[PDB]
Amino acid sequence: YLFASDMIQKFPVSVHKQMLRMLCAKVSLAARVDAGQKNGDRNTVLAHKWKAELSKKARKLSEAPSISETKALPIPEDQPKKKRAGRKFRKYKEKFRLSHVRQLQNRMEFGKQEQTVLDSYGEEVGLGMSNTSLQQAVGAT
Amino acid sequence: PSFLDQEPPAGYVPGIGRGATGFDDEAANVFKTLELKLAQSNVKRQFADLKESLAAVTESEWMDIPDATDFTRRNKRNRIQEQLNRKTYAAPDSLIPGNVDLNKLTEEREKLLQSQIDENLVNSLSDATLEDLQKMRTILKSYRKADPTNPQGWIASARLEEKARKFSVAKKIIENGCQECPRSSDIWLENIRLHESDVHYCKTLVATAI
Amino acid sequence: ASVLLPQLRTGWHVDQAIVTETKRLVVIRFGRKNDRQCMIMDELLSSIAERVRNFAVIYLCDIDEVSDFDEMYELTDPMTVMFFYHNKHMMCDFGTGNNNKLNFIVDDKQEMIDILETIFRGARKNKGLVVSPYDYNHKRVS
Amino acid sequence: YIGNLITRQFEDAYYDLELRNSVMDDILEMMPESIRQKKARTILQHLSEAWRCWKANIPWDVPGMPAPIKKIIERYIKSKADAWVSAAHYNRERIKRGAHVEKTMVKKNLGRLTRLWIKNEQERQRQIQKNGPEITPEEATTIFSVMVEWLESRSFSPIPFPPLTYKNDTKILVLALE
Amino acid sequence: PSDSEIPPLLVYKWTQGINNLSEIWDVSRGQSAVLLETTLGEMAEKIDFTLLNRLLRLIVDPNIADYITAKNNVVINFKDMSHVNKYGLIRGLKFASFIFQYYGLVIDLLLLGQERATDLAGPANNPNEFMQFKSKEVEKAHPIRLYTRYLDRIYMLFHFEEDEGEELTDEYLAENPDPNFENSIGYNNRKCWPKDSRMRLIRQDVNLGRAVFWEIQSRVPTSLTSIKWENAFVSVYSKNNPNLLFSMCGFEVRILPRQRMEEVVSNDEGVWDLVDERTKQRTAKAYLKVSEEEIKKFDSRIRGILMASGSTTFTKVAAKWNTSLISLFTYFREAIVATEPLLDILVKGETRIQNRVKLGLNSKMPTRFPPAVFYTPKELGGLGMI
Repeated sequence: YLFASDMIQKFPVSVHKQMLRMLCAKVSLAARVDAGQKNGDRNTVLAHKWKAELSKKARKLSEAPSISETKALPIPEDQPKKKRAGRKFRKYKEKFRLSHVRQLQNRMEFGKQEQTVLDSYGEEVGLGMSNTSLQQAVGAT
Repeated sequence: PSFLDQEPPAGYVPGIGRGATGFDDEAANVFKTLELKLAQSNVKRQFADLKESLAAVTESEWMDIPDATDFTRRNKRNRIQEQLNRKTYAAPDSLIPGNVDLNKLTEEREKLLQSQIDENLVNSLSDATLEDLQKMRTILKSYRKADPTNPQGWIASARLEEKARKFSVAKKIIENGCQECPRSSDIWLENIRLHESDVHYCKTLVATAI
Repeated sequence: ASVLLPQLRTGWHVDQAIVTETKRLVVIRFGRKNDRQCMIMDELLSSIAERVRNFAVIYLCDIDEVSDFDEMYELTDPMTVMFFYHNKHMMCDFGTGNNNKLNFIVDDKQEMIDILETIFRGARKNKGLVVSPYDYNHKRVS
Repeated sequence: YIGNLITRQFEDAYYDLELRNSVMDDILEMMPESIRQKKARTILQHLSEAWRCWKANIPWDVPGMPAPIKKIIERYIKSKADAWVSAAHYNRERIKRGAHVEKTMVKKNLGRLTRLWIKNEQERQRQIQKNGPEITPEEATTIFSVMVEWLESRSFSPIPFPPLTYKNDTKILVLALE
Repeated sequence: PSDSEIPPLLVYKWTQGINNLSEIWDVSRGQSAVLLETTLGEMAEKIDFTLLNRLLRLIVDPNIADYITAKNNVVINFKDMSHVNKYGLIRGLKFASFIFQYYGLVIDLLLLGQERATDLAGPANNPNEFMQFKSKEVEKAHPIRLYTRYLDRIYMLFHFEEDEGEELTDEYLAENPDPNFENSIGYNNRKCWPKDSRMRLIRQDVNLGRAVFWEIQSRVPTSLTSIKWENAFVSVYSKNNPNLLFSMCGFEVRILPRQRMEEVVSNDEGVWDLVDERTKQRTAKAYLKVSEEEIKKFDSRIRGILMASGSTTFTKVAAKWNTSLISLFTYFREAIVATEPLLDILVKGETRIQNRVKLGLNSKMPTRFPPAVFYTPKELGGLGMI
């Protein structure tokens, strides 16, 4: 039901969800106030300022953020970047550094055609020198 | 903006100012006259009359304009896509396309599956290169000529060049190795296995073997 | 353009604008400002200016009021782009054959940032000439 | 040649950008008031922002913009929109032909033609949801009767949901992962 | 595609099937075979989730089906723009192949018909092999002899008698009629062949093809797939045209028998000889070319790998173009020798790299730049070009 209300359907497509949650909340609260009030004396001021609040919410969520000043690139200066080392940093840096078998794959022999695995996706994959000579003859990788 | 607001103090003829580096009259008028004698949009207009229809906007309305507020949020999404593209990574060592096989893979991990459930209860490689197979042949020549009496000498080179050559040439060097070996039965068993015949040759193999 | 990009009024604004900035990299341009070729370079150097602000800087120079630097730097051209670092002309090597200035338009923002970054590298390394990462042989060579 | 030589010695990306700087000059000449530079900046932001919103196919309506400025902006993004659509196509045809194309021009054409293709697609979605499904219950009756009659004629046992314990399960998972 | 035949084997086996049909090439009594090729346009884009979902409830546990359609309904995002796909299939999904092929089976059942598709599939207990029938009678029963579907593309081989052709032409010219003989206009025969090879236009055969295609289009609903004449290629083998023209998986196939062979000239290099199973001799021959679309795709990939994409390095360009041309020569193989226009695009495109490698070294034009640098195994340091 409430999703078919004008209070929601008047605002754009992006805000219907937030207006639905906030709207259902304010409807529950409003019905609770109406349940607390006597039949004789009732005031609409609470649902009025709540409707104003929902209007503010919808207009704020509708208005996007203002553009930021374009972030400038850092000054292109070279730095030693220190060194570090260590189990902690050798693990975290270890995921990035090319492993020894990747280096051996980057090494390709001069005379002989390098060992090349042709994947079902593509044939372009060479193994380079990653496999030993004997290993390359047996083909067990 | 400071130097822009300072204005030029008359002029410095700037060519010499910072030391920049470069990496009759009636006649002239006459020839100019000779050069002379011999030498002889719409949507923007819509923008202009719309510009004229602008006139209804008072300066107090001009002082207030809803600046910026980009509705595409390409600032955020640009920041997120940037965060995603900053770094990349190195591929692990399991992506070297050896792949093993779906046999060791499946029968390997299905027993792990059954373990977890019970707890809850040549490949694609290119052909062997000739020079490499030459290194194979030399190395195995050495390991064979080391001790001819070693059965595993002719068995290791037997299977090992048997994969490379696949042919009766390797099978023949295996056979000669059986001539050197014979007192060991293993070279005769692997010998028979590396020969393919139902009766003719293999029964003779068994005869000599026993 | 003509909003973010400061437009240098006369040869004194050009000279002083070049001399003032030691830290940043002074990028001066010269163009008839009514021409399509220099107009594209302007509307590029607006966003490029916003990106390279922290290190490089952009300045609009038409040849209308300023005839001075034409005799000096040999400028006629549809457009030209001049570079200066420590009040010194920064020579930029493209495949055009003109190492001094670049008369050609580039269509890639990240590229323009790349060549400004490059001439900034050679600039700090004090080298007079820096090799541009790209070629621009067959592109324009006007 | 020689004449101009002794004389001097002895002394479309064009179209669309011209459409933009043209409107920036028009708005630039609209009101010569105070702080006109800041206003030119913010109005430029509304100009490029509006063009990006049209590229995203989104209503650009701003509650605080004056009517004639909104009108001139919509006019711009409409003309720029037309040269954008026509250019994204004509250049595409030049690429299919292979005559003359610029290395990042083919990329920007990929982007633009992409955005108009997504625009056409979600437009089709909006229209289909607008007028309902194209399929009539009569056609659906006939064709569905054909498929059902086929599966009955072939006596096809339906595929069950994968059991809690399936025989080939682990191998199927292996095939997917590989 | 099945799990057995690669698309080339589908082409060859297909031609062998057309040749293995019973007396398909005999026009003596007025028999006319009409091979209708057409792609089903927009299909996967116009697939509907309600109908599709019920058709899946036929196959699978409705949980799986509701998962499938629920996955085909999501929010599709590109840069700074977002929508939902309510209408049409999302191809990037993995099961989208099964859904695609099955909805294609719906359209197949509409095309063929219940009884005729039952005749092609044969008994459910002993399903027949592709293009294999239990009896020549059921082979000769319905006008459709052979039928197959490759993705959107559908291939329907018809065999008509004189009375049949006259009937369908009289019907479609009864609803159609256009006395100005405009039926030759808008008809698109495959234009990549040499004249006489391309099928001739004769009002009886043209009206025959357009009549059959009109029966098919009228047979399949519009809200399901859009079957368009300009997207359809209709070949007509009859007393007039001794050429069977069809494009399967990129191959341009013309088929001519020994009977009518004297009508045109043999193409020598790059041919197939179609052998009948019963006679155990060579009944026909199929001459091949590469389709203009595949040619535009190769030239496409060359211009995109060179003129569109610069910078990078040398060995990567030689390796990428190399694996491209290897892929193409392995997929087309023999047809490359037959097709003249592509053999020029090879030399032109292969020259574009040498220019791209030269102009990467220096601005000047090398007068003679030795081929030994381009053609040399990558192990020796050469570009490894082939």
